[PDB]
Amino acid sequence: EFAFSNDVIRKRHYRIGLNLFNKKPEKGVQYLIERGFVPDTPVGVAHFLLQRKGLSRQMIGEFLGNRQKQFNRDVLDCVVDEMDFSTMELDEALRKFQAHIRVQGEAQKVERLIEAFSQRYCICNPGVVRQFRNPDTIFILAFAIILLNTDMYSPNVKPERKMKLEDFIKNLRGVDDGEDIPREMLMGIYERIRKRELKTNEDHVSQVQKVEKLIVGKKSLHPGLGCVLSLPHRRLVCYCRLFEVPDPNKPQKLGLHQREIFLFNDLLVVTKIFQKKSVTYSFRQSFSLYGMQVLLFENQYYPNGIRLTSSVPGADIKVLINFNAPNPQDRKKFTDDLRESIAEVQEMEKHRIESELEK
Amino acid sequence: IAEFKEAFSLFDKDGDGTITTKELGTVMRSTIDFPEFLTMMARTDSEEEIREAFRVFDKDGNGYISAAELRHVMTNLGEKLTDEEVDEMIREADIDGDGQVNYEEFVQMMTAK
Amino acid sequence: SSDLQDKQVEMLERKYGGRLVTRHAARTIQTAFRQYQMNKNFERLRSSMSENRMSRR
Repeated sequence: EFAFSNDVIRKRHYRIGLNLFNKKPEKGVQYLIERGFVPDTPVGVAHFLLQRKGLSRQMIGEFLGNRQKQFNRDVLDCVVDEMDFSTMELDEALRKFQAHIRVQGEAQKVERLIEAFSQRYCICNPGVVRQFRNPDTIFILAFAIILLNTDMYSPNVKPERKMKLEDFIKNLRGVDDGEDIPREMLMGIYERIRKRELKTNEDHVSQVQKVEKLIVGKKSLHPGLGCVLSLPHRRLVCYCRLFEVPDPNKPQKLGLHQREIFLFNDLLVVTKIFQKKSVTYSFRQSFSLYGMQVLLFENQYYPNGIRLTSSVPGADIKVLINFNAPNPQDRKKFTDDLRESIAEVQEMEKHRIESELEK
Repeated sequence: IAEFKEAFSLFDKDGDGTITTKELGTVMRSTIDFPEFLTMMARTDSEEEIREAFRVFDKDGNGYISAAELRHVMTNLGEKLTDEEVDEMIREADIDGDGQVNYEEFVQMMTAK
Repeated sequence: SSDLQDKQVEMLERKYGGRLVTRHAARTIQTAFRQYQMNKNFERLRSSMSENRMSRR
């Protein structure tokens, strides 16, 4: 009769719904609806996407930009109705819209997002609209602003090929049913974009991308990190300093084999400090959490031991790596986080097995 | 040649092999040492980079890529294209219709100014 | 599963050379293609202004 208590299991399933959204948005919102985390209405989902952390803004855009599905279309309508663009310049309004939603990728999805954005801008600014011979000029100009922002800031458009102010103006010549958009309107837009690239708000994917940069360094026909870290569903869980233990049955010097551990919701990454001045890391190994188990050990040589094993159904049992934590509190915190993430991944895969064994 | 060493030396007022970062722009339009500056002078258009990118996937240097192979790479690597995006790509890039993508033609199709 | 897809991506990238070289080649193609599609759809949109898109129905 009352709200569900947010215990460990309920919180876990909520995070699973977010994971599923960030992998397959339509399946994520179905999972979140059917468990009562979000109302079964376009407006309930719209406000969820705008308000709740843990959602990839890339994937929000892919969901909202779907022109074929009625539910997605109705959600996008409610999303823009929640925004007030009143008395803003069109590019200022668009900046506010794309701060919430990544407006990039497939051209059909970008067009769909800009269409809803533009219809809302027109509703909010009837006086601006009346200045034009055709209200669709607003939509064409909003699309041109997206194009301009990419042109101005995308390395794949060489500076000699980039649009200068007059290129931007002339490319829009005659679009208002044969008339020009007022020159000074285009000039203010161009200069505001030149002063400030349109940027989407950060999300958990942003933060994983910052970790990638700490591990790579400063690089090119081969940029980045071999290990693909920053997938849309992957989020940082915790960072931990531990000492690798090649052989728990023999002693080793204090401070040897120091590791900087990055635990994500579905991946454990082992690094070693590279340089410090502020810190950069060398990638060593990653481990999937599926089938992983976390053992504590204490013996005459290691008071705060951790052993990670791999026990995949149908496979044999394998030791992955051993650590010794600096202190018992650190071991408790890390192994508790790790066990929780393993439990989450296990439900994910469990959910995916039932999915396939019924489709 | 070292014509850029003479413009550098003109801004190296104490002959210690350095130019100021304030004049760092003024020098080009004509502390930072010379090894750094000789790099900024030496420091490719889109057409070529795209051709090279396609060539990575033309392992046998044939000049074409299989449509099924191009689809597999485009939808699975990097900024993953959708299947309808790849359909559009193949429509314009498979010139003959045999399922083999002439990427050299497609490159200019895209970068057609 | 999720591990299976990650290994498949890895093998796909190694098939054509160093992983980072293959990945960057793909992105180079995808970025040019997506900007080409955006340019084309902009020309398509300005060529048909008599649909009254801004009236939401």
